[PDB]
Amino acid sequence: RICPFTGKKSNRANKVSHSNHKTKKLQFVNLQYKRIWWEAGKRYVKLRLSTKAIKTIEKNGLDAVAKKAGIDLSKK
Amino acid sequence: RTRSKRFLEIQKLREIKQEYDLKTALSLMKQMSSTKFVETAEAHFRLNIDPKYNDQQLRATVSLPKGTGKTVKIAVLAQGDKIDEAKAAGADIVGGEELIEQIKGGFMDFDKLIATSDMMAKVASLGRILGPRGLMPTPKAGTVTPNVAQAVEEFKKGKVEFRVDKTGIVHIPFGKLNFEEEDLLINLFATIKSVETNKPTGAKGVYWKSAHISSSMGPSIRLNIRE
Amino acid sequence: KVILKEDVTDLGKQGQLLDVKAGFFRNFLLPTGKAQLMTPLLLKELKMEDERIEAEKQRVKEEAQQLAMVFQTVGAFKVKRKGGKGKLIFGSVTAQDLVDIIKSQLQKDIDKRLVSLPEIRETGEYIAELKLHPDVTARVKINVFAN
RNA sequence: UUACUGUUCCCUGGGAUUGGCUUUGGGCUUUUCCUGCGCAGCUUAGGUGGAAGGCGAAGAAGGCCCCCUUCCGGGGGGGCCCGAGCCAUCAGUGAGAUACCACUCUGGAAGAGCUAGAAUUCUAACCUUGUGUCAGGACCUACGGGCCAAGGGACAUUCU
RNA sequence: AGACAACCUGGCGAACUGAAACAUCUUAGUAGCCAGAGGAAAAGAAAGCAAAAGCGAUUCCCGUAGUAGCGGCGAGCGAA
Repeated sequence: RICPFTGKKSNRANKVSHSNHKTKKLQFVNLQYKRIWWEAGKRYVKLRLSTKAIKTIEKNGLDAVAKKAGIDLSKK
Repeated sequence: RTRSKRFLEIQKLREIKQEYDLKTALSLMKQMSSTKFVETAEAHFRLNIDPKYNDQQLRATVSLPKGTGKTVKIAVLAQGDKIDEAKAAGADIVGGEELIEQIKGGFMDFDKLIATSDMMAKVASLGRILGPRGLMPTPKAGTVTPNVAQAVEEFKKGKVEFRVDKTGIVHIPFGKLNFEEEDLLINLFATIKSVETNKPTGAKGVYWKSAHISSSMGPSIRLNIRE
Repeated sequence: KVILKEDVTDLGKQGQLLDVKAGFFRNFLLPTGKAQLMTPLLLKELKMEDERIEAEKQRVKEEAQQLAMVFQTVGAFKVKRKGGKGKLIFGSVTAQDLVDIIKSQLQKDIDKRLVSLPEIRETGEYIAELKLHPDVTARVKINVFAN
């Protein structure tokens, strides 16, 4: 679905969850934000993903392909 | 035109992964006996039991269709009335201590010799001929017993005693790699079907982990006991 | 599952094709180090780096094994090393008159670092077992004529 | 409010980002050794098929000494002085079953390893502030972005 | 950008009240806040359902039962 909000880079925003132990209530859950470092291939950009896009930002041709000209270094 | 050793070769004609069956491991076990003279073919089986105990131990005999039976020329040699029960039983040749002078001449048209315990005194002298040729009767082999009748008639079927050691693996040469193909099949099959009926009631779960059929000096091969 | 290749204090050389450590390449070995990523895309590529290193067993060996074939029926080697002193000789033979003799007739040249320990000074038949590589060997004969 | 049912915050632990070595200490897969000699067989055989040819690049006698199983009545193995060369098996003897040649486990240790915990070090993040170099012409006390370097060090924090 | 009248998709998200008490539940995933687009949107030709008979896109209307089922199986909701 959609991971909560604590930044961007790829995912959208919050998507609260609930409970079921002994009662159901709307719990304001967060996300496993975190960040990753990447220099080689481009310029230093601290992309703070959500441990679920790490395979679509530094793996595929998301940016791995060191390209000279083009849009701003940042994903935007 | 190529130089080779004695392991790399055979190791190529065999596979550890694949589970070769009886019929398949037949035309293969013979190709793994590229050694001088006639090599013997054994069969190692991994039993899942406890060697420390005795109730888990296995001890019995297997009747090999080939190698023994009627093809063998067992010669009975006793005295008294034990000579009559020998011929009536179905022995190739029977005689008292008179035939003792026959074997000294060069007559060795036999492979199995049995006698009582009231003639071993003279038979012991044949320890120079029958002794080395393993033809001399011994209490262990059961070839020495007053009941020569049940003896000569017993070898008519041929059996091979087997047990379990401190490890738990059993193996008994069902023949050589010189015998025919169809033969090496009934022997191996009979060896298993027999030992299987000797499984201890204390055994729990799989009684057989894996079966193998190796020779004197050569790679092994996992044989399927079910087939 | 990665490709070490450059063995460095790690259990595995020339790339490991078997289960290996994890979380040790996600940000270290891979970046500015040794391009691993043992994936079906780099697998076939990795082979092209070793298969060409094995071909020398079916190609290079061929263009080196024929040495014993090309040199075996060649005419007798007539090289006079000055035979005198009543029975001894004057000329010296250590490796020159053991390989340079190949050029003595019908061009052709061979390295001198392919001969075993020299032979005693005489005039009889010599056994110069030509040894190129530790995989193939040849045979060469030498004779002397009193000049 | 020491009424009940929940929750925010403040905390603890496991699983993830935190991965790579070393030291000590368990276990498992088990490598190499050591008690399944009660008696008889003088010699410790834990055993089957050999049962008779083979073995010649993986431990085959004594005086003397120690350890390892019982120098600890006698044996096997590592060695200094003394110290024949092809060997062993075997009939008989004889226990239910006996050790050479070709193949084979436990309880408990050492070693090679897998793995669950403490205790150290460095570094590949991460955290953070911090000489300085930068987005210059920002001749403004400042968040943020980047290079280099220093410090802590993959033990927070963050998420479930 | 219209500080956009309703309809529609999506994110987030009550209480009063009902349960003749009330924290489960129900009452509202309504109202309300916010984002986007069309004038239709959404959905849509199907790893469905049924069944060993066969139908066979989605959506909408009338039935099949407001039975079955679910629930301090209480209130109440409500299939195919």
